[PDB]
Amino acid sequence: GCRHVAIIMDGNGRWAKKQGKIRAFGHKAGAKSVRRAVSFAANNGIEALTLYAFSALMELFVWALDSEVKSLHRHNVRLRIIGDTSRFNSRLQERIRKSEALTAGNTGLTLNIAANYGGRWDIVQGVRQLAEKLQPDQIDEEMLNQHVCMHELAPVDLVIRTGGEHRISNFLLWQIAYAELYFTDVLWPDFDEQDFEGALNAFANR
Amino acid sequence: PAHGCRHVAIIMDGNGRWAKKQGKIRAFGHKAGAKSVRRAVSFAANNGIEALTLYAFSSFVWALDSEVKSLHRHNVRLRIIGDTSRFNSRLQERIRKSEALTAGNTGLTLNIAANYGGRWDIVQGVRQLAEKVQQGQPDQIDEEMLNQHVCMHELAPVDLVIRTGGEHRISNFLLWQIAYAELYFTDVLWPDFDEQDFEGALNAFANR
Ligand SMILES: CCCCCCCCCCOc1cccc(C(=O)Nc2ccc([N+](=O)[O-])cc2C(=O)O)c1
Ligand SMILES: CCCCCCCCCCOc1cccc(C(=O)Nc2ccc([N+](=O)[O-])cc2C(=O)O)c1
Ligand SMILES: CCCCCCCCCCOc1cccc(C(=O)Nc2ccc([N+](=O)[O-])cc2C(=O)O)c1
Repeated sequence: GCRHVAIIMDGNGRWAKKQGKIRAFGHKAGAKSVRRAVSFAANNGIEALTLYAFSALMELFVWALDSEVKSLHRHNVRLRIIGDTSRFNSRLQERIRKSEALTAGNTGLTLNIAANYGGRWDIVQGVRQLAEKLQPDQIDEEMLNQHVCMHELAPVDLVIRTGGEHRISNFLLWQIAYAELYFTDVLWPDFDEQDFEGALNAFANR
Repeated sequence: PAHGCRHVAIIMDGNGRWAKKQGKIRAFGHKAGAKSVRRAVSFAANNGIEALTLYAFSSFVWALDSEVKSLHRHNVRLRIIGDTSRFNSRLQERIRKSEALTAGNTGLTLNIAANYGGRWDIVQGVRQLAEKVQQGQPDQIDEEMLNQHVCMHELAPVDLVIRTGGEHRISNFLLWQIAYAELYFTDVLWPDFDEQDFEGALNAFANR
């Protein structure tokens, strides 16, 4: 049972260049691939999909999301944003807050969008917290876990990275201790339901 | 060096499978795994690698009784990483003297995991920082800093993690330290992984 999938969505630009197009074209084809992946995970009973946009441009990606929130909501998806948003324009932060509040009771897919996120950041913000307080000796795995992102959700079972690099690139680190790692050369805009099922297979086989 | 790789970490898996394949008990897998350790350490010493970090896993320090003399003679700085405050005092003392012995060595740092976990690793660095806060700032805690307190903070960053044995995961080996590392998975079982395979891996970090 694959319950929580995380995807490093790499290769929009390599895709654009390969097609003879401007970067913005690859970004738009990548956004179609995000809708396909969301729909596919939600229809296949996955509980959580966590998406990391890799290849500033970070606020622009979350803006594009803003205008799909109604559809996520109608589709019973709970939306969470993970990452450092505290230096984001404040109108965007309030939009994040509204969109998360709007879908927070939704019972389908949990979609976490990693925006200005780093695995090291994530842990170092949990380490900020505990230290702002109890005794050194009492801090342990179960407790550090309590602070890092997504601790309330099913453990990450599978990490897919498209685009052909073999690295985490500072995406989830704490959370991936035990996850299947699946690397495909397929570039993000080409990654489709059949490639996604390919990765669920590799996990089912384990 | 052409490969351009400074620090390699290996999840040494598949000793058990290798044994079953030949109709032998797990013990023969470990023996052949031990030979393959020796072969790896050597390869790394003679190719300009500066740190080599080995994680024993199947999907033991005591005969450091007997290999540590050689490590020292090749100028290898031997370091044991993981939670050994758990181990009997004779053992801890053997580790202590093997580390004290080679600590001013200047060639390969060879780091051998022993009761090591990547989350544990992070958990302890945290505690060095919490102690430090209690003796008098949180706001100051940055990635550079926690990063100063996780194991191996003083070696070159991990460039390349090799996992032999066919599984695709980290299995709670290095987690902070592999944020940027190249990840190389091979179906070759640990006891068969040889100099060419290790060449294959390095030529993959370089060609990539
Ligand atoms: C910068 C990237 C832009 C972000 C776009 C991402 C927004 C996600 C679009 C939401 O569309 C959703 C969302 C959640 C679920 C679904 C969804 O399940 N849709 C479907 C469900 C079933 C089926 N089906 O084959 O029967 C199809 C879909 C579907 O929408 O295609 C669609
Ligand atoms: C030719 C040279 C031969 C090279 C052999 C060197 C490889 C030996 C690696 C030693 O690995 C060890 C040694 C002692 C303990 C462990 C170890 O993992 N012990 C554990 C102890 C307690 C617990 N626990 O939380 O209950 C877990 C472990 C554990 O991680 O499995 C690993
Ligand atoms: C906690 C205990 C630590 C686990 C011990 C790990 C075993 C390490 C084995 C040491 O063997 C080494 C170490 C470093 C270098 C070499 C090495 O250079 N080996 C050789 C290279 C060439 C040649 N040669 O035919 O000329 C021979 C050797 C050789 O050492 O046998 C061997």
